[PDB]
Amino acid sequence: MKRTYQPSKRKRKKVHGFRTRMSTKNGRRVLASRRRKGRKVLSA
Amino acid sequence: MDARDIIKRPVVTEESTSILDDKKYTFEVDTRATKTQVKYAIEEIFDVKVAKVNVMNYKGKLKRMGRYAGYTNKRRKAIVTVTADSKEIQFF
Amino acid sequence: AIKKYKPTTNGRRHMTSSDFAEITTSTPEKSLLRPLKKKAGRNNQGKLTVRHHGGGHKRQYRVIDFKRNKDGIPGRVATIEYDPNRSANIALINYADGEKRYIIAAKGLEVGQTIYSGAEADIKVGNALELKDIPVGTVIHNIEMKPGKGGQLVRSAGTSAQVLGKEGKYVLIRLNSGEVRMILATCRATIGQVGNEQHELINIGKAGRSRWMGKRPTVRGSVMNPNDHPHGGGEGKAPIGRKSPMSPWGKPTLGYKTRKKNNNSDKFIVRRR
RNA sequence: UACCCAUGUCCAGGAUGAAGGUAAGGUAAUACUUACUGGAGGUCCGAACCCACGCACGUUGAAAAGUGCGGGGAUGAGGUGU
RNA sequence: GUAUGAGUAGCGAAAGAAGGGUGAGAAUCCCUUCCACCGAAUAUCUAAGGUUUCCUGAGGAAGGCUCGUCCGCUCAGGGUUAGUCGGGACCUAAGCCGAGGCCGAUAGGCGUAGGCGAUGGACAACAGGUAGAGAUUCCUGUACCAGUGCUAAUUGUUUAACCGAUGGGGUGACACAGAAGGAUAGGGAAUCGCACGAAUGGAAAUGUGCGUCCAAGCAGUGAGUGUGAGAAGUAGGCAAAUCCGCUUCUUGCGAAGCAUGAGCUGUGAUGGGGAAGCGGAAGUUCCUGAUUUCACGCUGUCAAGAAAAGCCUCUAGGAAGAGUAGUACUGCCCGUACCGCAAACCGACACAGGUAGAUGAGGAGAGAAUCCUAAGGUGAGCGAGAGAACUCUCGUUAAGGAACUCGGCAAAAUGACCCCGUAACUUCGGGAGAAGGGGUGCUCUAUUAGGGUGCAAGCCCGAGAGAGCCGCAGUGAAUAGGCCCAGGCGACUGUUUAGCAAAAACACAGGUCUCUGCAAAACCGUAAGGUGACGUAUAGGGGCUGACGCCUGCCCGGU
Ligand SMILES: [Mg+2]
Ligand SMILES: [Mg+2]
Ligand SMILES: [Mg+2]
Ligand SMILES: [Mg+2]
Ligand SMILES: [Mg+2]
Ligand SMILES: [Mg+2]
Ligand SMILES: [Mg+2]
Ligand SMILES: [Mg+2]
Ligand SMILES: [Mg+2]
Ligand SMILES: [Mg+2]
Ligand SMILES: [Mg+2]
Ligand SMILES: [Mg+2]
Ligand SMILES: [Mg+2]
Ligand SMILES: [Mg+2]
Ligand SMILES: [Mg+2]
Ligand SMILES: [Mg+2]
Ligand SMILES: [Mg+2]
Ligand SMILES: [Mg+2]
Ligand SMILES: [Mg+2]
Ligand SMILES: [Mg+2]
Ligand SMILES: [Mg+2]
Ligand SMILES: [Mg+2]
Ligand SMILES: [Mg+2]
Ligand SMILES: [Mg+2]
Ligand SMILES: [Mg+2]
Ligand SMILES: [Mg+2]
Ligand SMILES: [Mg+2]
Ligand SMILES: [Mg+2]
Ligand SMILES: [Mg+2]
Ligand SMILES: [Mg+2]
Ligand SMILES: [Mg+2]
Ligand SMILES: [Mg+2]
Ligand SMILES: [Mg+2]
Ligand SMILES: [Mg+2]
Ligand SMILES: [Mg+2]
Ligand SMILES: [Mg+2]
Ligand SMILES: [Mg+2]
Ligand SMILES: [Mg+2]
Ligand SMILES: [Mg+2]
Ligand SMILES: [Mg+2]
Ligand SMILES: [Mg+2]
Ligand SMILES: [Mg+2]
Ligand SMILES: [Mg+2]
Ligand SMILES: [Mg+2]
Ligand SMILES: [Mg+2]
Ligand SMILES: [Mg+2]
Ligand SMILES: [Mg+2]
Ligand SMILES: [Mg+2]
Ligand SMILES: [Mg+2]
Ligand SMILES: [Mg+2]
Ligand SMILES: [Mg+2]
Ligand SMILES: [Mg+2]
Ligand SMILES: [Mg+2]
Ligand SMILES: [Mg+2]
Ligand SMILES: [Mg+2]
Ligand SMILES: [Mg+2]
Ligand SMILES: [Mg+2]
Ligand SMILES: [Mg+2]
Ligand SMILES: [Mg+2]
Ligand SMILES: [Mg+2]
Ligand SMILES: [Mg+2]
Ligand SMILES: [Mg+2]
Ligand SMILES: [Mg+2]
Ligand SMILES: [Mg+2]
Ligand SMILES: [Mg+2]
Repeated sequence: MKRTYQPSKRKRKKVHGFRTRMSTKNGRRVLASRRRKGRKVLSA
Repeated sequence: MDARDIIKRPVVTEESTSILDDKKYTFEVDTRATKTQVKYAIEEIFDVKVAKVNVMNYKGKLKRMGRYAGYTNKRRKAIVTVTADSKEIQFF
Repeated sequence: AIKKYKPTTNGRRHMTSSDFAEITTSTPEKSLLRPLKKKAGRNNQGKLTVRHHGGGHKRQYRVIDFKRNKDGIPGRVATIEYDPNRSANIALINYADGEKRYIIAAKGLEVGQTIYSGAEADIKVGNALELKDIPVGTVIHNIEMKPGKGGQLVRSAGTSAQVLGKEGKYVLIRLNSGEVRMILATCRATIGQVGNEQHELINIGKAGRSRWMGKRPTVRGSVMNPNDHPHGGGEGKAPIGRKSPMSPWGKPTLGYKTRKKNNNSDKFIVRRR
């Protein structure tokens, strides 16, 4: 039938975007730990 | 920017040169230049009278050269048409 | 009266409804309307705190005058019309100033009457006075508890109270539930009974007519699981295998009194219901 | 996916004929009877749409739940987009 | 890393054939003819999503379930043009953030002013052309919206032209169902124009084929739909108001006047498009007719059907400049390529699955059903040849007709329109399409009896009867209820274990018990803050029973 992933440009940025991570204390911890690994892309 | 900073270089192709006789000139402009700045930049450099400007944005093409993937520069292309009672620009 | 439907369909077999013979107009006053949005029993935090709510016809709020502060200015009953937000009907009043306000329609109120409020008002159905100057034995409604707040105690359709006596600073009132209560003598009240007394006799008749009013289905606790309700579990049908029937949160539900035992307002209640 | 909120949108055709109204009759006046009108309903038959009752086949599948022939609802406690 | 199974299973719904061409090499690439498939789609647009997959020139290592000279693959160059389209510089809903502020071991939670936020509101452009790739964007023609400067006249200067709110008021502004109309799109016949005029018995005309037009804007008109007029006075609209609201008098009515209003006519048109043989003739009359528009307009019902901006108006205020006409100039940012029921989106795949919306023709037909076709699009990325067992999907069967089997499971049978006729029981509505029967084709009466349309010409709709004619068979194909008797359960419509159980289970309208006097009880949270409820005992929460009919007995020692 229909599958679990239904793409949407707006829905992706509003949940996983950079400004969403920067608005919470625990979202800034995700960016801090992703910078520690030196990951190419932070957030979505 | 300056007049020489807004405008970078002309575009010389089959489509670009097929409209030179129509008094339409194709340029590559700065990515952050508005349609009005391009109008006054042309009149400062070539001293022609400008009638219209049409702009469009181009993305970068994904290119490969062996195990390496990247993109070319994104472009901003402007087409300038001049009034009939004005001089011409010699791409030559 | 009460309209009755022929048994044309199984869902129309037992329905009864009002005929709205007392409703004068079908358009509300545009300047006294406010939007309402359904909460569906959802909390400040988006949680479902009250069950069996949500999903009916959409409505709009009518600004209704409960304080009735406009003293000395006559007001004519212009229309009697329908309010979806309450059981009783409402009436539009054109005051002599040119300004319009909504009140609850009392029993025996019809278009063309004149309604007063204040100390000099007469004891007629629809007028509003302070309790200090209303004769003993009259039937009133829209009683308020704090002076200047607005009508609060008797407000449903067909309900009414009665004045029993005076105790100086206070006035005895027998509320609609049969409770005798002391009310401050400076508070206000409106004369008469609320006028839609046929509202009790409506037979809904359909499962889906309850859904138009915003009432989602209710599930008995005996057909749940042991982790859902104290009554859940058991092979086959099971009785209430406990000392007393209990609410979904513990706290026995049959006969158990839940009024606070050290409540301040307990000295103003002469006798309980 | 479950429930809810705000704002949009979809449901080919056909059938039946509730309340009410009008005319003739009928009465002291009403009940009531007959014709025409009217267009109600979690009404009926049935496509799109939603669903999943039977069987067969697939079962290192076309498919980590499907297809084929029949089947239920189809103006509502309806389906569906953002 | 490499074997065995093994050159074995598979190669993913479907109709292809031949003749030319290219090439080292052709079932598979290109062209031509014939044939076949879809056609309320397998056709045309357009959102989301994907990001160059679009075009041209080269290429055949790998990918393509075979082949390849080919490709959505590789390489190199190109391609997306907006004052008017969609979004921002305009507005707000749900929701989110939130100066001060209220709570809280920290972290933080909540929340006022204020602000973001479309899936909605407001808002000025149409018709053609474009042979590699863009078109309300480029070009041609004709427009509109806002603003600016300049020329010529007009007017006014503080008893003050004119402007006018970030404030008041009106509008914007709204549900569902039903019916009857006006118009138009679409469709169909004659007329007219052009071409042919014929292969095999016949036809030079009651012959055949194709076509039988056109915007926005501007001027006029217009089916209709709403439709009380004037005067006087102001306890109200945070101040004021000549505006709104309220009161009182004169005057009354399918008659006008005011708002809207689909459409029609002239101009736009000395323009554009147009079948044939590069130029281009003709464009009339009638019938039918919407699921589109007038228009939530009218009627009815109860479950009682967003906000703000915008527009108009009123003053508060600002005021020496202001309108008018003509001309010329000015108008920003983002998207625009291509696929888009699909080989380019979500499913690991070039995957028999899923994917919102607008249009969606003809014959027969009530119909978007069914069969065959139009415009348009396709022949499905392995083949040919033999016609064994066995498996799957179909078609017929002599005599019998459930004897099969756990069980008539599966299959077979009924099926459309018109007429006759129809039981027990009943909550009087039903049961009921009960059951059971009869008639359907073609020709002549006959451009019917009669209707719709029109001034007439004419054009559509078509029941009864008679006479006949032909088959085994006349809704001659596809599509279209099998029925009856009796009992258990559940009153009914509805819901349920995505992926083993659709039910006698849940729900339901109704009944009863019990709590709750409002800072209500109950519930979430440490609290603040909330739902309950912008409600008030005819209201709200909890337990049990489950339409309707007749009823619901005894025990208070134990808990
Ligand atoms: Mg979310
Ligand atoms: Mg990421
Ligand atoms: Mg652009
Ligand atoms: Mg409840
Ligand atoms: Mg229940
Ligand atoms: Mg259970
Ligand atoms: Mg327990
Ligand atoms: Mg138990
Ligand atoms: Mg048991
Ligand atoms: Mg409880
Ligand atoms: Mg209904
Ligand atoms: Mg139904
Ligand atoms: Mg769907
Ligand atoms: Mg289900
Ligand atoms: Mg079906
Ligand atoms: Mg099926
Ligand atoms: Mg059925
Ligand atoms: Mg073997
Ligand atoms: Mg073998
Ligand atoms: Mg294949
Ligand atoms: Mg996109
Ligand atoms: Mg290509
Ligand atoms: Mg290959
Ligand atoms: Mg070669
Ligand atoms: Mg090639
Ligand atoms: Mg390529
Ligand atoms: Mg233009
Ligand atoms: Mg816009
Ligand atoms: Mg703060
Ligand atoms: Mg907050
Ligand atoms: Mg706000
Ligand atoms: Mg915004
Ligand atoms: Mg929008
Ligand atoms: Mg516009
Ligand atoms: Mg194209
Ligand atoms: Mg409104
Ligand atoms: Mg026509
Ligand atoms: Mg005033
Ligand atoms: Mg015109
Ligand atoms: Mg209405
Ligand atoms: Mg395009
Ligand atoms: Mg393939
Ligand atoms: Mg596919
Ligand atoms: Mg449609
Ligand atoms: Mg058709
Ligand atoms: Mg037809
Ligand atoms: Mg149709
Ligand atoms: Mg066919
Ligand atoms: Mg046989
Ligand atoms: Mg036989
Ligand atoms: Mg038998
Ligand atoms: Mg046997
Ligand atoms: Mg047997
Ligand atoms: Mg069977
Ligand atoms: Mg029967
Ligand atoms: Mg015979
Ligand atoms: Mg049942
Ligand atoms: Mg299951
Ligand atoms: Mg099942
Ligand atoms: Mg509290
Ligand atoms: Mg509250
Ligand atoms: Mg039970
Ligand atoms: Mg008992
Ligand atoms: Mg005891
Ligand atoms: Mg005792």
